[PDB]
Amino acid sequence: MTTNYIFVTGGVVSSLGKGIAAASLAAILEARGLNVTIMKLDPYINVDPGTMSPIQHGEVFVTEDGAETDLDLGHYERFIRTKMSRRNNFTTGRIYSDVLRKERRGDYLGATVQVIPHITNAIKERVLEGGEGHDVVLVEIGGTVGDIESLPFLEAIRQMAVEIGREHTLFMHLTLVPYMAASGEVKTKPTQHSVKELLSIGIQPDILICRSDRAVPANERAKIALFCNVPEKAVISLKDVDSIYKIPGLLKSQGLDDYICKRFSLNCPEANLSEWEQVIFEEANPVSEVTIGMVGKYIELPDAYKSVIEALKHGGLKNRVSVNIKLIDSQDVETRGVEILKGLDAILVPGGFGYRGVEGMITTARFARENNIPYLGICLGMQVALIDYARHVANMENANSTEFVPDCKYPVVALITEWRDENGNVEVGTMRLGAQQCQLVDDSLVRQLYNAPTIVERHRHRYEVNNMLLKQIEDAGLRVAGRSGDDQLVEIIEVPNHPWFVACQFHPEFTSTPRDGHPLFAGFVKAASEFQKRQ
Amino acid sequence: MTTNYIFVTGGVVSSLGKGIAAASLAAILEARGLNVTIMKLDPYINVDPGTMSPIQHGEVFVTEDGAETDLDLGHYERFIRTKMSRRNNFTTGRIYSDVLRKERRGDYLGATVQVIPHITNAIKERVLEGGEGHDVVLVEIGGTVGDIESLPFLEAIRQMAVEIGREHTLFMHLTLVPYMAASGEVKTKPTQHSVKELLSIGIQPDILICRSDRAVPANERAKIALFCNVPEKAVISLKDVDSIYKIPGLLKSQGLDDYICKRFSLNCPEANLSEWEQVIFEEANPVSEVTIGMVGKYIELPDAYKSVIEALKHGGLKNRVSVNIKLIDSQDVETRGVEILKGLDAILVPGGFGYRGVEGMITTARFARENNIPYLGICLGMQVALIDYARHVANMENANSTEFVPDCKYPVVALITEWRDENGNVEVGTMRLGAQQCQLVDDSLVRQLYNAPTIVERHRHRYEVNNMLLKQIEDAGLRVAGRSGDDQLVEIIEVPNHPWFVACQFHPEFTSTPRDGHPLFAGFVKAASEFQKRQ
Amino acid sequence: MTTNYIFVTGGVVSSLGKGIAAASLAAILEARGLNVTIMKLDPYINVDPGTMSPIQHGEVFVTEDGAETDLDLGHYERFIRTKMSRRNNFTTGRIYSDVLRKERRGDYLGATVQVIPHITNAIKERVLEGGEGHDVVLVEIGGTVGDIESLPFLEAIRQMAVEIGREHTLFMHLTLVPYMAASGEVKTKPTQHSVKELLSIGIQPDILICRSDRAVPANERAKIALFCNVPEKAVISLKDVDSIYKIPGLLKSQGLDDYICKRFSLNCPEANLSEWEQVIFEEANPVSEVTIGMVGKYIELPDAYKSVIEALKHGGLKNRVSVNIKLIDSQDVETRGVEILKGLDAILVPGGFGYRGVEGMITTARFARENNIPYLGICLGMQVALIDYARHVANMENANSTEFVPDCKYPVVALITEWRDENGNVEVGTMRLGAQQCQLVDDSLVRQLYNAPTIVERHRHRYEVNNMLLKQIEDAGLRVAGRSGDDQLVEIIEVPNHPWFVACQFHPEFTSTPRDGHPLFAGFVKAASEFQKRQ
Ligand SMILES: Nc1ccn([C@@H]2O[C@H](COP(=O)(O)OP(=O)(O)OP(=O)(O)O)[C@@H](O)C2(F)F)c(=O)n1
Ligand SMILES: Nc1ccn([C@@H]2O[C@H](COP(=O)(O)OP(=O)(O)OP(=O)(O)O)[C@@H](O)C2(F)F)c(=O)n1
Ligand SMILES: Nc1ccn([C@@H]2O[C@H](COP(=O)(O)OP(=O)(O)OP(=O)(O)O)[C@@H](O)C2(F)F)c(=O)n1
Ligand code: NA
Ligand code: NA
Ligand code: NA
Repeated sequence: MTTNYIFVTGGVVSSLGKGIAAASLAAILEARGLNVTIMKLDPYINVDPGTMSPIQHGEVFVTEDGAETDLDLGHYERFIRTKMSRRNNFTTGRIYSDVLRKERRGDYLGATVQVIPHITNAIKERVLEGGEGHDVVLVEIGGTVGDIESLPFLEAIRQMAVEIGREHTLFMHLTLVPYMAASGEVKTKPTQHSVKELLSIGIQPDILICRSDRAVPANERAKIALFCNVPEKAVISLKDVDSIYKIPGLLKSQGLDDYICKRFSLNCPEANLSEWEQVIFEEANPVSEVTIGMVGKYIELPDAYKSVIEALKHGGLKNRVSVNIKLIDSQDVETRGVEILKGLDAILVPGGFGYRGVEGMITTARFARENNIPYLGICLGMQVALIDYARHVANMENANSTEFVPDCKYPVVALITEWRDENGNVEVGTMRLGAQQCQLVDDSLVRQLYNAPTIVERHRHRYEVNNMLLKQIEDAGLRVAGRSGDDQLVEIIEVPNHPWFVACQFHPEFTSTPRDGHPLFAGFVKAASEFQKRQ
Repeated sequence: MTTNYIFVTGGVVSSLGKGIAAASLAAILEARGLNVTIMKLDPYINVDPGTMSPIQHGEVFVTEDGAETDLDLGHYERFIRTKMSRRNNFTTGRIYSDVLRKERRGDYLGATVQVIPHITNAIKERVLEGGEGHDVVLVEIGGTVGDIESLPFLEAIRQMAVEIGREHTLFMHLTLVPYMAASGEVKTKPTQHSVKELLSIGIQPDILICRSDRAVPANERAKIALFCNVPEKAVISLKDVDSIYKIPGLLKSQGLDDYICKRFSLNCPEANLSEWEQVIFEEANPVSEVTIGMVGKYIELPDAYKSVIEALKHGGLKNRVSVNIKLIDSQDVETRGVEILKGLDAILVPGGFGYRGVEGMITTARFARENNIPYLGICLGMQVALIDYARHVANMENANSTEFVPDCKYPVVALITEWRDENGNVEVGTMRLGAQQCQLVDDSLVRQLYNAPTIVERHRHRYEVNNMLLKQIEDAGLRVAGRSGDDQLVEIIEVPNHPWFVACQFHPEFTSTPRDGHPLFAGFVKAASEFQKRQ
Repeated sequence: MTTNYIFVTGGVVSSLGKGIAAASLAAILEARGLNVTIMKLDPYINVDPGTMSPIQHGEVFVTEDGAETDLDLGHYERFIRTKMSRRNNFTTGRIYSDVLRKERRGDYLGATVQVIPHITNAIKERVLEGGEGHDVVLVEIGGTVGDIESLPFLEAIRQMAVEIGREHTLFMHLTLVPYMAASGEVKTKPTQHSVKELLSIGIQPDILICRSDRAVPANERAKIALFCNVPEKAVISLKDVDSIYKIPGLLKSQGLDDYICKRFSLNCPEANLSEWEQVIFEEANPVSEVTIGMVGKYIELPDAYKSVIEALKHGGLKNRVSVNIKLIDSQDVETRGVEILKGLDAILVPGGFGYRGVEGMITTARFARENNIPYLGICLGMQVALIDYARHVANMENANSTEFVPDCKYPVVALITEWRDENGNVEVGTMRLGAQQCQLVDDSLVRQLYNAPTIVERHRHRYEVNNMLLKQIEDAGLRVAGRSGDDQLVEIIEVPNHPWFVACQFHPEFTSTPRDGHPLFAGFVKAASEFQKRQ
């Protein structure tokens, strides 16, 4: 049984929600019992997003195998239960890096190395590597058709369609159908022009996904069909929705999955979207409303905390609570004080690097601890929680991380190599990425929530809890809730004289989904609801 | 059984021989017992070529039904036995004229008349009119893909393909694969770029006909296939050939007809190209060689006399004579004299309008008559022969046509409505177009050549033989060999004291084919051979 | 005074002679006293041609500074006296390698690295780096407009034109104007379509260079001007020529350099092409004809020996001898013997790597030595000359290079590190690239020819003459003619019991020009003429 490919392209504009559309379609196909996966081809030159700023790119998503990937793989894992790996995301940078190394080494045997066939072959190889052994592979092409950056990807998939054959390949193209106030009509002209552009590259689209701020009526869909060599039933309306969880239903409603199953000769039962219907229901029917403050340094781009924002949303679903997420610049806490943290039912400090706004986060963790306001700290959120406690409870003056103040007396957070005590005494592979097992301390808040002794979560951090200064903070009342490895590194801390205070080193947001939620975020949003009642 | 359409387009350059290629492919399909026709879509604004100079776009071809058409319909009739009519040729001018007519009187009922759907509908309607009731319809699109003028034709046939279905429609695209001396290789890049241009208008070609001055090798055909979404077997080499009669064989040897019959699900036997093999054999195995002078006013563009040139070649085939056609400017006969008519084994004066170079043709007819050199006069060629005899034998000094000298004493050639005698006395559907019956005189040369009392030949002329001055020329020894209609108009004249001197009003070149030849031209070339032997 | 840029692009096909056209125009501009340079932007992914096979790419050209570059820089140095360096040639591979290293390091400070601005900025930087400090910079863009591979280069130079301003930038675009036999006309349609393609990328061409097998007449140039927004005087005909040395004259004849000087506001005297007129004259008026055999392993692509073929041509100019260059596969000498070396007035064995066909070259050097046939050996040509002599005169059985037979008893050629004697005894930065001074032995044939004690030539070789086995070959009659460095490496050898036998380690072909010739190649072709007389 041959692997089938759906090549997903975008026209007219970016910000179409190509990832969500691909993820939603994969959700439908998975709900028909098909083995489905998705991969993201990014046209940027970065070898991977490891070097990309949260404020410019958005969050670096981390897979089980510890790959640093586009945040779209977050969308993928939140819509299908197939696990993403390094094989599900690559950049132009990776491809050119691959080919350059093969070339300098001498693997091409004196050949002229060319965009075709050498760059295109490298792209095709990685697509087959990620795709083979599945029923359907959705291959999302980053960039916009008509731009320079995506042309090698478009040429590569054109070749793949011919080689594999059109019996097992489809081209799905997203376009913008914008509304004009003047005439009160949605416009098909950009779709007409975008399809000609895609054809000029050698690709006849099979399916058109028409993005608009409203439903694309039958007349406009018929016009698109007429001009684009596409049957009317293969022209799909995908309007702006109040919830992305509705998109699987909207696509199924227009028979998109039936068309795909027919084209690929797949006999599978009707999509059971009951789990998505349940999610849509939960979201539309909240009993309470809470305001949770996310206090961090990358707030000028919310996508910097994409998976965190979505994990809070999933916590809301499982408690039937509407979570009003307030983004509060941690630097504003330094400037204007803890008055901007007033009127919050809970507080979350997410991950980050660099000292800018960290003193604000330390002040925020203090305010949360002293006023019994529910707190969740992720990576840097655990660091500022340990610093706050060490500094203000265990009386370790100016206790900090070596990342921020390298020569500080009390480096409560530092690299395993840098570990020292207050007198400068020492003991007799630095970056941690991906899935690692963590042992939960018995009778701990997290042990209850996770409802198991051992959990698996994903790391992306360099700086650890200094084990040499740990005992002095433990004696001062702080509780180690979780540990991992032969080195017994601190994964989770708690403040037990508090309604809900948890802080973890790993990124729990990367394992949270709308359907299965997350124990930690469920507990956090519950505690936020309970706090809101007591006022 | 549904009618099948092959849309024949050209890329890179014009002058690819789109007509000869379509005609040659039609010849193969006809040899497999298929009911095949061809039609030409011309992007020029002329409502028809009736108002076009011969030196402009070539000869005006005339069908049986008296349609003035593109010379390509000459190629069609010389390659298939299916007769051409008005509905096998239309222009942009014709389409716009019909739509404007319908619009001005109010057929469109207050609608905005647009390129789509109104112009494209009109194009499709005329394609179905000429096509339906055949197995395979070849639709030649004039102009080059990428130009403005052919876009409405290309959009129209794109729509037809979708409507009729790809089960019964193919796109056959000719390109130039030019040779570069610098590198000693033929170049596929223009084909690559032309196919992207054709795709950008919404048409994926199914077959590529690669024109070059030599065979397009396997490597180049594979490269074209790789880049153009076309299977290797549908990439056809059409090199420059010494004889166009070989082209059906070249295309068949690459399985083009097999691919078409498979795609259209037509169960028909292998093509028997015996009739074309015979024509090729005749042409390659001549016994004698003759030089025939064609003395006219349009020699600067040979295609002005396309059908006449081919008729002479068909004459050669039937006699196993190799005909060297020497094009001689009739104005050079006026200036330099009969010196340039020496060394000719026969003389042909073809049709034309306007007085420029006519006196040279009259001088030429005289030279051919007085020196007993075989003479064939067509339309104007007959006028100048009558003028010659009237002026130099019947002693009617300054005898001319009213076309050239309206106020001449002896208008031996004039419109029926101008007919007057030498004293200015008179007697008591001006334009004659298409097939008309002609009665042949019992003791005439043509009666024995045609071997029938009545014949059918095609007219395109206004100015007739003046019947009022005819009997005076008849008494001077001129034979009337043929007449027609109620008004007994002179169709053929002969000089009986001469080896071979014939001149007709009609265009015998339009019914001459390479396979069936033509009685008159067969006779004329025989006389040219006989004259050559006697010298 | 601002540096002016002429961006030279190609359309329709490659193999237009973009390099020759750019080089020829630079020659004219240099002849007006302007400081002119040229650079080649190659779209291949190879970081440089160092790793490219001669049989696939052609020769690796070597500049003074020891850069391995496209053979086009050979054309540049043979048309202008400005010296080429690493700065005058770079690939897509170099640009992507630059950007990837900056990115991984962290030079982009967390930015998304994109084709625009990061790849385009890298291209612009290298163009400015090679261009600045000249009056006019010709920037040759490799690939064909309309292809994927050159788009980053085209976008980069589009930006440069806007930034620098159109007062100091011109776009010069080459196209093919092919001849069609059928109509007997050259076709402007590909030029029309190529200019639209270039405009679609954001570039309005200022100058059109029309390549054809004949002159492009005024009517066709006027048609190109009409459709392309280019004045008729900026549409240049560049027909196929029997000599590339004529091209400067043909371009000046059409005022190309006047237009450029006007557009860039350069007041400079009329181009003095006297040196080119002298070269054209010399070439057109040979007194003798010689047949020189070039016996090597890369003969299936003559461009593998591009600069060698041209150096022989320049030798012909300086002696007024027509050099008939016969390419003889050295492997055919192994198969069919020295019978295929019969009827040669001289023999040249050029550079190469690998053992394939080397035994044929050793046999060829023997035949040349024994029969007193003039011999020139370049790099591998010196190796096979030293091997032949050592093996057949000094009686060193199976004497070879360590490159070919690593464990041979007499490694007469080997790396400086590998150097051993016949008993395996040894003495108590391997690749040599670019200009190195060489000391010529007094009373040597080369000392006479070069007419100086010290010469500067360019190296590209790993394997040296083994100094430990040298004395035994010297005693056997062989003469060291040139040496270099502190290690006193053998640069040139001679056989003094021979009319003309020279072999050098360096590549003299890279310093040979049509105007100034080359002492060594002048001497070689002279000796070939003298040998031809004695028969
Ligand atoms: N390839 C094409 C397609 C169409 N048109 C012409 O496009 C014209 C209609 O222009 P509109 O109303 O702006 O476009 P719409 O298609 O209705 O798309 P929208 O949904 O954005 O309104 C017709 O005259 C035409 F003639 F149909 C054209 O000239 N060439
Ligand atoms: N769509 C395309 C197609 C090709 N190429 C690039 O085109 C380059 C080859 O250039 P050539 O030799 O002039 O083209 P050819 O295809 O061999 O066609 P011809 O038969 O006319 O010679 C490759 O580096 C490439 F990379 F393959 C490209 O960049 N984009
Ligand atoms: N952008 C354009 C340009 C031209 N044409 C149409 O192109 C037609 C002429 O077609 P040809 O004779 O093949 O082209 P040529 O320009 O003479 O170029 P060549 O030198 O290759 O012969 C006109 O009817 C037209 F109308 F002028 C067009 O439709 N759109
Ligand atoms: Na509209
Ligand atoms: Na090529
Ligand atoms: Na033309």
